[PDB]
Amino acid sequence: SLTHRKFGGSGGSPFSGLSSIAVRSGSYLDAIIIDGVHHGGSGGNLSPTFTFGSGEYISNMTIRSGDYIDNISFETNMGRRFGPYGGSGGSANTLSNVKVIQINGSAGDYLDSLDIYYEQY
Amino acid sequence: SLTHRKFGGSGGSPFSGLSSIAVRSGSYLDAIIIDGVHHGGSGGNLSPTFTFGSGEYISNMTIRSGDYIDNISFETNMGRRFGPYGGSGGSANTLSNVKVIQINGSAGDYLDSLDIYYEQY
Ligand SMILES: CC(=O)N[C@@H]1[C@@H](O)[C@H](O)[C@@H](CO)O[C@@H]1O
Ligand SMILES: CC(=O)N[C@@H]1[C@@H](O)[C@H](O)[C@@H](CO)O[C@@H]1O
Ligand SMILES: CC(=O)N[C@@H]1[C@@H](O)[C@H](O)[C@@H](CO)O[C@@H]1O
Ligand SMILES: CC(=O)N[C@@H]1[C@@H](O)[C@H](O)[C@@H](CO)O[C@@H]1O
Ligand SMILES: CC(=O)N[C@@H]1[C@@H](O)[C@H](O)[C@@H](CO)O[C@@H]1O
Ligand SMILES: CC(=O)N[C@@H]1[C@@H](O)[C@H](O)[C@@H](CO)O[C@@H]1O
Repeated sequence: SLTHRKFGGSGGSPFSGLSSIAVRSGSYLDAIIIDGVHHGGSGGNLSPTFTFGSGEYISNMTIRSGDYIDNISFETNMGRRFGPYGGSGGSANTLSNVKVIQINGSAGDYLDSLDIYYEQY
Repeated sequence: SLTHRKFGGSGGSPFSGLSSIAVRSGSYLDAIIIDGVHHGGSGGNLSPTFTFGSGEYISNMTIRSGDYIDNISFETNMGRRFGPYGGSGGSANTLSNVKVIQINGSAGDYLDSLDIYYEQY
């Protein structure tokens, strides 16, 4: 079962383990960089890093994909936008009104796949 | 509710967004450092950093907590261990036969709470 459980008290301010995203991109996503850790090849161009503020999370995302990840864009609950980055290949899929919790995937020379964990609202 | 969607193809090698964990601890967990990002206060002592290998994840975890997180230990599916770090206050809760996907939480001067997102087998 996918779930989650909270341990501890009621104080403090929320934080997320997913703190920043950048990509290398061209016609595809050559790489995704999650909390600074690089996944994929050295092709394409490196995007600026998007760093989530306090209480900020990805709320909407559009991913184009086929055999690889062709393109990513997202918007946060604070209305900030990342991308689009990549090309116009693949087919588009959108997450709307979510809170992204984690981003896993698979990669080689390019970013082959993404496994996005999220809450759907 | 935690859910997931995969996008892309079958190639490449798998990665996870959750790459490393360290803590600062004394009687409590003063901070948790996730993929190099510090959450919590300046108290306690800095632990070594645990870095996940390929295919490696937390499969068992013990958290002592009360108003704050008092102590954490975990074990991976590969038989590696992190901790125990912290003190003997609060009461223990253990997750077993899981796969930890992400670690969120709330922090001030200490680590108040942990929100663990995981698959429960
Ligand atoms: C000339 C140019 O821009 N080449 C890029 C290459 O760097 C990148 O690896 C690939 C996949 O994104 O997209 C283009 O082919
Ligand atoms: C016919 C078809 O599905 N073509 C897709 C292409 O649009 C996409 O750019 C590429 C990388 O994801 O994967 C396939 O080759
Ligand atoms: C031998 C090897 O590394 N093959 C990978 C392949 O699995 C992956 O699909 C592709 C794009 O990331 O990059 C390389 O070609
Ligand atoms: C002398 C010493 O080690 N003091 C530590 C303090 O730094 C830490 O903030 C607290 C909670 O973990 O535990 C101890 O009191
Ligand atoms: C009566 C009680 O449960 N006290 C707990 C204590 O054991 C724990 O060390 C602290 C930090 O979590 O939170 C409370 O003060
Ligand atoms: C206003 C503020 O930041 N207060 C926080 C409190 O919420 C948290 O419970 C505690 C332990 O982390 O540290 C601070 O006191």
